[PDB]
Amino acid sequence: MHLNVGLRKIKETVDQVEELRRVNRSTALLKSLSAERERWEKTSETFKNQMSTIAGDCLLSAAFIAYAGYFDQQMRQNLFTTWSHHLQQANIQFRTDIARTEYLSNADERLRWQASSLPADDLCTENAIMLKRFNRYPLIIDPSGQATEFIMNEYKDRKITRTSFLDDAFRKNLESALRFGNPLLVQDVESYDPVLNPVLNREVRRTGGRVLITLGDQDIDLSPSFVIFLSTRDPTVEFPPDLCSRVTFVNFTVTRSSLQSQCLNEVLKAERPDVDEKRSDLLKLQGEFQLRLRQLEKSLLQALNEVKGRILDDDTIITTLENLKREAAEVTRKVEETDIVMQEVETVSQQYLPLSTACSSIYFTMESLKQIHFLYQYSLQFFLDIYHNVLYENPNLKGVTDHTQRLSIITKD
Repeated sequence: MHLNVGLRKIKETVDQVEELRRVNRSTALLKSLSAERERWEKTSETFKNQMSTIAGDCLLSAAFIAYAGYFDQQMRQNLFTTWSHHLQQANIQFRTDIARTEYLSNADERLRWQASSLPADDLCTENAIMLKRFNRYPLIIDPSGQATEFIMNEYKDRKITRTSFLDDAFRKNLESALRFGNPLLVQDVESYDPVLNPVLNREVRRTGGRVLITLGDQDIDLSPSFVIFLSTRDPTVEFPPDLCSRVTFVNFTVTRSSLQSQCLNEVLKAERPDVDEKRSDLLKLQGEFQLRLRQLEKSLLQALNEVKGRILDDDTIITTLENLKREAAEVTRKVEETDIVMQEVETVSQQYLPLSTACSSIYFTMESLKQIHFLYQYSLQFFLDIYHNVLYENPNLKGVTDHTQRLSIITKD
């Protein structure tokens, strides 16, 4: 609607310039305005193309959020490919370039997640997305347990509390959370308590000014702020179909592919932070720089709709048009930077890939070595600490600067 109001004001300016003509100075403003109006019409074109994309993309994102919360990376990708293939068969338009990990997520929320020790990865980013927006309370399957730390850090501001099903005071803690709307996390859900069946079913009772949910033989005033998380560290635990339908699944199981991507990200951030910054900024070239572009465009719209007859000041319009053109040219140059990213940043990724593949193989080997002897139990925290002491606080790297040499020394260590 803002764009249409601007179009009305631009037609008003066209009328003003035609009145001025009724003379080359007015003609120069007229032809400059036509070129700027040309920019406006093409901007209207892409958003009308954005309509089909938003409809189809909402469909695909919804199907990915409600479903696919239990499958691993390969199955998620396969299901996404099948859905997109059928949509293409059905002539439904959907933006192929966009990724599910970013369409449903915001940059500030992403950096809050990173500050909350999110294990940055495709699987983990999607999992955090499904944790942010939901209609049924989630079931976090974290054999590694990093999801528990992520939840504690993210919901620390709202004072989330630790409580398990085996705890006798679990009922008291749940009652307190329902009374005060405090978030709750349950770390053991294999021994499920069916007292949560009404809460999960959201069997609310909006009598008078109170929203009540019947717990056992008692009625408790539900709070909107209340949210409950259920965890099960067992990867092979089974639940009855009632629970499987009542909760949404968000598994943090670390598949070798997921571990490979996580390790590649860790090394790309640890070594060569410039490419990591540009790849993080690869969405800030369309983000932070495009954020400044949108600020410049909105300031241009402000100046254009508060004209009030600015006969004294007319250089502002031309300056704003030139600045918006400069921002767009920077965005295109950063698009070519993304082209070189598919030339060199992806080459940086593929040069750091053999290390990540070996690291995923090493952790799989450790988890397999758990078999031959009951004493050989290792965790993801242990391997990650090995990793962090290999990269950070490594004496074999103080006087080492060459990138390939750094990679070789890092592999050996």
